[PDB]
Amino acid sequence: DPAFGANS
Amino acid sequence: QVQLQQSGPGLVKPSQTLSLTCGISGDSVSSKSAAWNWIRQSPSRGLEWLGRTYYRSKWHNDYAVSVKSRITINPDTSKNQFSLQLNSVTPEDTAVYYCARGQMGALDVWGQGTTVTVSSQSVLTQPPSASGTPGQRVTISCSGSSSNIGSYYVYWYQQFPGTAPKLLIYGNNQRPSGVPDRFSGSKSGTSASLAITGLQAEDEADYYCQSYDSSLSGVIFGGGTKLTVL
Amino acid sequence: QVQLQQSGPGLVKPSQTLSLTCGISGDSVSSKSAAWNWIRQSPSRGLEWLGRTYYRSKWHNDYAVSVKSRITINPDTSKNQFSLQLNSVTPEDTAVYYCARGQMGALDVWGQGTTVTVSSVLTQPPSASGTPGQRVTISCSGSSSNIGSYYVYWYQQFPGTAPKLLIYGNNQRPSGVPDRFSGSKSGTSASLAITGLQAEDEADYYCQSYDSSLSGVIFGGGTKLTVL
Ligand code: NA
Repeated sequence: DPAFGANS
Repeated sequence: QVQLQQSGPGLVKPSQTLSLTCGISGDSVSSKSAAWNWIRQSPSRGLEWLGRTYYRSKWHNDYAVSVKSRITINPDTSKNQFSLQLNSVTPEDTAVYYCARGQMGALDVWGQGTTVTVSSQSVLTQPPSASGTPGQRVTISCSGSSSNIGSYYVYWYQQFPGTAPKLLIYGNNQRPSGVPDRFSGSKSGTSASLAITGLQAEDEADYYCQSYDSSLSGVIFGGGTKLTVL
Repeated sequence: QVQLQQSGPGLVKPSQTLSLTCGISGDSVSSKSAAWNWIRQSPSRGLEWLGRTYYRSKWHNDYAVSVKSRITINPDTSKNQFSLQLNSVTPEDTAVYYCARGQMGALDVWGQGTTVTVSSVLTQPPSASGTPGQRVTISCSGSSSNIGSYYVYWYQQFPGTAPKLLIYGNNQRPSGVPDRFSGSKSGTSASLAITGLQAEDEADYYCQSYDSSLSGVIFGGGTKLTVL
């Protein structure tokens, strides 16, 4: 989820 | 603490527009760490993510494939709220609608939900049902692909009937404070697992696996697993 | 006594043909009182009637509008089985496929179901809940084109299992179904009632009718019933 600085 | 208050009609005529409003308290709608989602749920469509809006130096909008051409999610910075607009509704759009906050890919805070009736790859793979006897360790699996689980975080939710899903596992294997350590998560390749040690009658609920798919450009949910304690 | 045996590939490449067979035993494919249907259950769309084939001194073929240009149900009297030929498959065709016998419009005998991977007007309340022993009701709103002028059927479905017939012909109850279940039809509205709810009734309940505008079998969105 690229919407955050939190993905992968 | 952060709470979300939902408002909207419980019935919309076909071909008409459904409008929902979600009020925020304890957080800003322009938060750099938050994203504001809409999710609906029905026996036919399952747990279906609808879309989201969020602020990263500008307002962004990510919509689901299924409702992209009919959906609009606008934030209101003054009233500190965000709305849902779905045009040309049909009986298929009959579901329970939730607004939820995403903070790290996890839907940690949910609204109580609004039942909306309309009258005159895409889904992660979970076992339809799981079961176990008290005291056992029970594990629920979820298989995906490189486009989703193989490349992104895995989240788990616990949902008791008539209530919004509760965050159980975030970031594959991390656990929010308050959640007992009986619940554990794991991820390897394109598969994930939710383990419940010391199974209790309390654990009888529906369990959902959640991730993100780059090919779908949106949040993807699993079919959900109904856990029965024998 | 009638058994339907399903078979066929689980994974189908796009732009190709899905071939699913339904072996019949205990009954004849040429039965004058039976119809042979195919229903799929999309993980994000739900129950979806594909079509049927039957014989009344002449073979008949009824198909859904959304698949009519690429669907075909082939009967075989020598083998006593009928097949599902779905051509030019897309990712939208990924679903659990069921074959079922139609009697008086009622889908009384279902197949196990085949999960196929490729890599609508009826209205019900999303969820329902009741406490053991309580009488609960599940309603379904239609219109003049379906419920208003045709019979109503009801089905119960557990996770991973084919739908089970509960009520046929608006308010007729088949043998094997306890007297706890009952139905009724009022104008363009139908209702399933569970008098004396038990814990074993936790399932998804679907209402079925027939639309003349779509000229095919129509299902409802389904209702999730919870026993507290
Ligand atoms: Na990263």
